Amino acid sequence: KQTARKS
Amino acid sequence: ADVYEVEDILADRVNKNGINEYYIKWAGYDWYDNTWEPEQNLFGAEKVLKKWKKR
Ligand SMILES: [Zn+2]
Ligand SMILES: [Zn+2]
Ligand SMILES: [Zn+2]
Ligand SMILES: [Zn+2]
Repeated sequence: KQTARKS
Repeated sequence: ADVYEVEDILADRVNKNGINEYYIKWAGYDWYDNTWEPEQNLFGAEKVLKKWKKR
């Protein structure tokens, strides 16, 4: 499960 | 908060500050929602990022 911050 | 699941990385570029940005497909969002994110925003996406870099 891959997560990132979305501008 | 503003943190979402990454489905995949589709492309990359260097911006004006010399920082890598990655074109993200967001799990559960359509291709019109894709965004370019700087490398730091991928803190939660270590595995897909490293796969992208190695390929
Ligand atoms: Zn938290
Ligand atoms: Zn949408
Ligand atoms: Zn939309
Ligand atoms: Zn590349």
